[PDB]
Amino acid sequence: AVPLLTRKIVKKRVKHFKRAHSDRYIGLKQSWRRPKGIDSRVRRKFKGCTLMPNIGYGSDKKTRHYLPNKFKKFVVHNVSELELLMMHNRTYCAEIAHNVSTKKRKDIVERAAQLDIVVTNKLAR
Amino acid sequence: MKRNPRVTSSRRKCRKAHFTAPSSVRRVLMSAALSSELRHKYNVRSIPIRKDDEVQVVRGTYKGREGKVVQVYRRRWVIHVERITREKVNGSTVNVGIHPSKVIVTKLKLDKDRKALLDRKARGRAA
Amino acid sequence: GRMFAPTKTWRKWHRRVNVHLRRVAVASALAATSVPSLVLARGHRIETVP
Amino acid sequence: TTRFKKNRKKRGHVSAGHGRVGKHRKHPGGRGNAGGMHHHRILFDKYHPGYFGKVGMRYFHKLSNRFYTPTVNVERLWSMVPSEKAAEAKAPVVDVSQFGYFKVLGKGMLPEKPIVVKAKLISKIAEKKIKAAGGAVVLVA
Amino acid sequence: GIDLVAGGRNKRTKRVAPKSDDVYLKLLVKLYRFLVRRTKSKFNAVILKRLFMSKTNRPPLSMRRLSNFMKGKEEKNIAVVVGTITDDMRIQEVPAMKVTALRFTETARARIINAGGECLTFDQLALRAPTGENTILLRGPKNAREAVRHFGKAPGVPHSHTKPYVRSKGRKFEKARGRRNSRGFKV
Amino acid sequence: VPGSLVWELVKKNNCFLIKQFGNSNAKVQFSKEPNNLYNVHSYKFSGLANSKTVAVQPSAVVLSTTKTKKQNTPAKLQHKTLMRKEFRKMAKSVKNQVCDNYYRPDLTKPALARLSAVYRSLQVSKSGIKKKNRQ
RNA sequence: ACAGGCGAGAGACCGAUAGCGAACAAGUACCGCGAGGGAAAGAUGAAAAGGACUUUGAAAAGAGAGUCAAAAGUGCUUGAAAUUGCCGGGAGGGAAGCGGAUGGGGGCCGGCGAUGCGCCCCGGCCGUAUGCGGAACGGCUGGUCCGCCGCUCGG
RNA sequence: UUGAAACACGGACCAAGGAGUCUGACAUGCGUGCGAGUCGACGGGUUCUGAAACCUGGGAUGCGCAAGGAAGCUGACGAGC
RNA sequence: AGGAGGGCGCGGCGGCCGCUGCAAAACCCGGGGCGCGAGCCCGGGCGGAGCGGCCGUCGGUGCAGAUCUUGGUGGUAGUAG
Ligand SMILES: [K+]
Ligand SMILES: [K+]
Ligand SMILES: [K+]
Ligand SMILES: [K+]
Ligand SMILES: [K+]
Ligand SMILES: [K+]
Ligand SMILES: [K+]
Ligand SMILES: [K+]
Ligand SMILES: [Mg+2]
Ligand SMILES: [Mg+2]
Ligand SMILES: [Mg+2]
Ligand SMILES: [Mg+2]
Ligand SMILES: [Mg+2]
Ligand SMILES: [Mg+2]
Ligand SMILES: [Mg+2]
Ligand SMILES: [Mg+2]
Ligand SMILES: [Mg+2]
Ligand SMILES: [Mg+2]
Ligand SMILES: [Mg+2]
Ligand SMILES: [Mg+2]
Ligand SMILES: [Mg+2]
Ligand SMILES: [Mg+2]
Ligand SMILES: [Mg+2]
Ligand SMILES: [Mg+2]
Ligand SMILES: [Mg+2]
Ligand SMILES: [Mg+2]
Ligand SMILES: [Mg+2]
Ligand SMILES: [Mg+2]
Ligand SMILES: [Mg+2]
Ligand SMILES: [Mg+2]
Ligand SMILES: [Mg+2]
Ligand SMILES: [Mg+2]
Ligand SMILES: [Mg+2]
Ligand SMILES: [Mg+2]
Ligand SMILES: [Mg+2]
Ligand SMILES: [Mg+2]
Ligand SMILES: [Mg+2]
Ligand SMILES: [Mg+2]
Ligand SMILES: [Mg+2]
Repeated sequence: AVPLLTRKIVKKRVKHFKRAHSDRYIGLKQSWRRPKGIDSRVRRKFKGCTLMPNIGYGSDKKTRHYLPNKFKKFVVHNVSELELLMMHNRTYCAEIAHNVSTKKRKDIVERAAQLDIVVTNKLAR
Repeated sequence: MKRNPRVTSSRRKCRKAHFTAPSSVRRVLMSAALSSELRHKYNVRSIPIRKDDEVQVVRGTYKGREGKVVQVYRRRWVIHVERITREKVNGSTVNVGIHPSKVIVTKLKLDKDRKALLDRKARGRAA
Repeated sequence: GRMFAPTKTWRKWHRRVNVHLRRVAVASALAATSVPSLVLARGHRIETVP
Repeated sequence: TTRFKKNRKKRGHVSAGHGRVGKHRKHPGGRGNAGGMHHHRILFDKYHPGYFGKVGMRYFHKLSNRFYTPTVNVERLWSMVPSEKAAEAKAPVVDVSQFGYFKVLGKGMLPEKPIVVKAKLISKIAEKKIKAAGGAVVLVA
Repeated sequence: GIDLVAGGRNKRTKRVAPKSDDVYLKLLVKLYRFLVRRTKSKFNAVILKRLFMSKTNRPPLSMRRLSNFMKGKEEKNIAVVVGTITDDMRIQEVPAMKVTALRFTETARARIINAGGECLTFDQLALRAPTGENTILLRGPKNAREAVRHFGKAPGVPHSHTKPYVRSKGRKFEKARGRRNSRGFKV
Repeated sequence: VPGSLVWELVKKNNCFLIKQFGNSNAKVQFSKEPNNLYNVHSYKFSGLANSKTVAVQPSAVVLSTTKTKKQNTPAKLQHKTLMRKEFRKMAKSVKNQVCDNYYRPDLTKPALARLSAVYRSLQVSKSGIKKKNRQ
């Protein structure tokens, strides 16, 4: 429907915390790992080095988990799970699960149009 | 639910017993259903396939086709039916193998032990 | 090689429960079967049960 | 249960909670009760005074059943008397041996009602307390 | 920078809820959270705190203690214990008392009822005494435990009567060289 | 067994409760049961932990309320009414059986809201959506 | 009592670098004078239907073609990374990569962004009261619904 | 390591595997049941899904309910501030 | 150094709720997002048969190092020769 959220969504950091030295080594993955070496520049927070996540970066409680379309996401797998958003259609949007087939996607997209529930990936498959 | 202590429900053991079976046991394992008319006449449901039995294919791409059993390849768990064939890339003809659980016997070849077998199986299926 | 701490057969498999505590648990599970809301919460379909 | 162990919380931390300097080694200090007079002497003296040395005389083939003397106090005697026997009571007579007791001891208060106690053994205060309540004692075997 | 310890935050810990998962106890806590919010009673505030306490912090109380703590004041007075009432064979006279407790043993429940008393739950005391008027709050012996006997100064220091941790009892279990003058010393 | 006792038993896990995104701040919960107007896992709205409940589901709209003295008998626990009149007449009956009766007056606004959504859902069912509501 | 032998049953066990060393011609191939040491190695397809024939080439092979649902094309289910070739794009004065911040270029996206809501001429339903049928709330009064009537008029 | 970018060691790269576990004895804490008691653990009975489960054996099996003493042996007569 | 709490992820077992030949798992992608983060959700492709989420409980449960194990692959190098 029309999103009920009116407070502007601000992000303290639209940027990922990539694991230190994952650029240097192919086998190191980008998922954050807290450095723990005794001499670590990144652990010791020298300027110019990789940044470390902390609780001060957290987002406003009123706007956290809201998608860019100002709705909050709920993943459905069939029609019955989609019926649960009819009373929350102004605050929640529906995403059809990744493994739901094209036949059932038609049924969920039809029922959500009747109920005025927004489906984020209704044009898929 | 099985109750016999002497019977194994182990999937490993059942598959080993099926695939490492002697020739005389594959004969019982390679049984076929009888047709509706034959089941009514003999009051038996299924019979082991035999050479020179007349058979109809009821499953697969050859469903509906008829013929007579020209070969019982027990080692491969398939039977060969007359004129159920395929051309190779070189144009030659090869018989297609069908599992006997996907056919029905329409005419039976009876010598003297087929009748005796039919009598034994009827009595249980009649009482 | 050899597993770090190879699993031995003298692990503690079976667990002792006091007889009295077992009887309390059965009596508590028996009474829960009579309130229909807790039966529905377990997923049983009892809408047409007299 | 492995899911609640603190080693699971120490994954990624180098020393597993044992220090970078004073590491986890095999047996620093020895094995078992080693050095209980040399480098563990303070621990043995502080928490286990009496540990070393020899006091008393030996008893070869000391059978436990020779020293079996279960005891019961006077303050518990009247719980062995049933309700209808106390109503009828003359004094009820209790053979404490039928309840598994050898000697009668005298801790606690008896009610001011007569009672006869049959026992193999009894203390002097227990006998004085029983007589002060108007009761009596019969020595049995 | 401001000169403070731990940033001024409270470093002492305390219980703000029961650690247990009993639903009947959770319902008692909700009831007594309401009572201390909207009656402002000192009695109800203590009840809520003790409802959070662990098993060793809620010692059992026997009949002998109850019949002596409630000696003459057993009329128009309800005895209140956040714990268990156990029975006592060492006493013969049991007066009629109104007692509320978390649990009663079946022998203590029989003893109270046969004497003319009542055994109440804390949801029944709330109806009778919403602010705890005309009640006697009681506790069992906190330090009457075998574990507490091993607490305190070490067994091998002067003026200490702390129990040692010994596997057995006898003449060969920690009685020489530190326990008498004939073997070394006697601490 | 009162509703407060039933709520604590069914609050943690439930055949109708759907939980998602774990147990962080990301957690999203809903209820699947009928007679749960907003499909929310809470004591006020639960169709399992309350003696008095209202159900507003389509078929024509069926309103269902439960009988307090028929808890032990599920087959006669639901008093169901089926209404096929205009919206205002249906909205008046919902207010009558829920608010004016004092049968859960706290649910009169959720019930009227759900009746609006159900009636609107049926409206487009007979005649397809000709306009989208993004303003 | 029973880590052997013969014969059975089961499992909150392992799943091909795991589980016995050995899922396979495994105590094998192979090593040591010898006592001894001791591997690697599972999976086309439902069915070989395992690729006829033309053409190029000394051949191996290629290019067409044929079989198959599929080339899945005999170490053939799926087929990651390291590393390599080609095509296209970008940068570069004795490293490059990295953090922050913009810009230039690219690649994406349309829940990426609206077109409805109140007032008026056309289409189309009924109060009030009734008979009747079921089933409610409170603790004997009052309540809703449906189908049918017979007055009624606002939606 | 007092001190590492170090002319201090390990590391060419990638994939898979790779290290506080199981058992016994104590201990504190916490949770559950019962409570001057508690434990049914070895056995027996039974068990038609069962190496589950269920019942039963303790008037003395183990820990508790009583110390002190090398031992012989004695063993808590009931508090105030 | 160290302790603790709350969470994320892997594999079973008891339950509950589902998905999938109208295409599951795995894998790939200058695709789009959510979360401080561990991670998660969706899209497109490949692939062709199985998989997931929630509650409880259990464990051979999380790698960058160990001149770590096994396998594969670089530069050196079309070089020494
Ligand atoms: K530690
Ligand atoms: K091997
Ligand atoms: K393939
Ligand atoms: K290039
Ligand atoms: K180095
Ligand atoms: K005993
Ligand atoms: K002496
Ligand atoms: K699990
Ligand atoms: Mg972010
Ligand atoms: Mg997908
Ligand atoms: Mg170290
Ligand atoms: Mg050390
Ligand atoms: Mg040192
Ligand atoms: Mg500051
Ligand atoms: Mg600090
Ligand atoms: Mg001195
Ligand atoms: Mg044997
Ligand atoms: Mg192997
Ligand atoms: Mg593997
Ligand atoms: Mg040689
Ligand atoms: Mg296949
Ligand atoms: Mg392949
Ligand atoms: Mg690559
Ligand atoms: Mg130095
Ligand atoms: Mg360094
Ligand atoms: Mg230097
Ligand atoms: Mg060194
Ligand atoms: Mg090196
Ligand atoms: Mg690994
Ligand atoms: Mg790439
Ligand atoms: Mg999984
Ligand atoms: Mg395992
Ligand atoms: Mg491991
Ligand atoms: Mg590795
Ligand atoms: Mg490391
Ligand atoms: Mg190396
Ligand atoms: Mg190697
Ligand atoms: Mg090389
Ligand atoms: Mg050269």
